[PDB]
Amino acid sequence: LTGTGVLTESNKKFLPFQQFGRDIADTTDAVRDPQTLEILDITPCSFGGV
Amino acid sequence: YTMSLGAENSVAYSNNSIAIPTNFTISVTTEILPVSMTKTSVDCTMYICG
Ligand SMILES: *[C@@H]1O[C@H](CO)[C@@H](O[C@@H]2O[C@H](CO)[C@@H](O)[C@H](O)[C@H]2NC(C)=O)[C@H](O)[C@H]1NC(C)=O
Ligand SMILES: *[C@@H]1O[C@H](CO)[C@@H](O[C@@H]2O[C@H](CO)[C@@H](O)[C@H](O)[C@H]2NC(C)=O)[C@H](O)[C@H]1NC(C)=O
Ligand SMILES: *[C@@H]1O[C@H](CO)[C@@H](O)[C@H](O)[C@H]1NC(C)=O
Repeated sequence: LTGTGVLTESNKKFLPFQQFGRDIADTTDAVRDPQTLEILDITPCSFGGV
Repeated sequence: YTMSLGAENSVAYSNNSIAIPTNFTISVTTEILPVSMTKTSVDCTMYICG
């Protein structure tokens, strides 16, 4: 699962079988690191209109 | 069921009778009107291609 984002610590407690996380709009906003079983929030990079 | 438009009200019409109000009700009613929407902007290049 690839993408671009800011990976921060997450307070979402995944169940042990779950790996990725999606919001209402089916975009990956939470993920589990495969090396160390920790949950990371994926905040989209700060795009903006100039 | 077949719907009913309203209760029947046969007005007591005659050529020399009038109905005059002897009292009044100060009635306040609500009218809700939408004015604006959410202002949305889409980066077309990022939406199509990232
Ligand atoms: C004015 O008079 C008419 C008749 O004299 C009244 O009309 C009647 O009202 C009753 C009440 O519902 C009905 O049962 C009758 O069928 C009506 N008759 C007719 C010919 O319409 C009327 O109500 C009176 N108006 C007021 C404000 O008292
Ligand atoms: C006109 O209507 C108003 C109410 O719609 C009447 O005021 C009421 O009068 C009775 C007895 O006089 C009181 O018990 C109520 O408390 C009053 N209501 C309010 C809201 O003040 C008034 O009397 C009527 N006038 C006529 C000439 O019929
Ligand atoms: C995988 O390697 C990491 C590296 O230290 C280790 O902490 C972890 O226990 C290993 N096993 C699993 C199942 O993640």
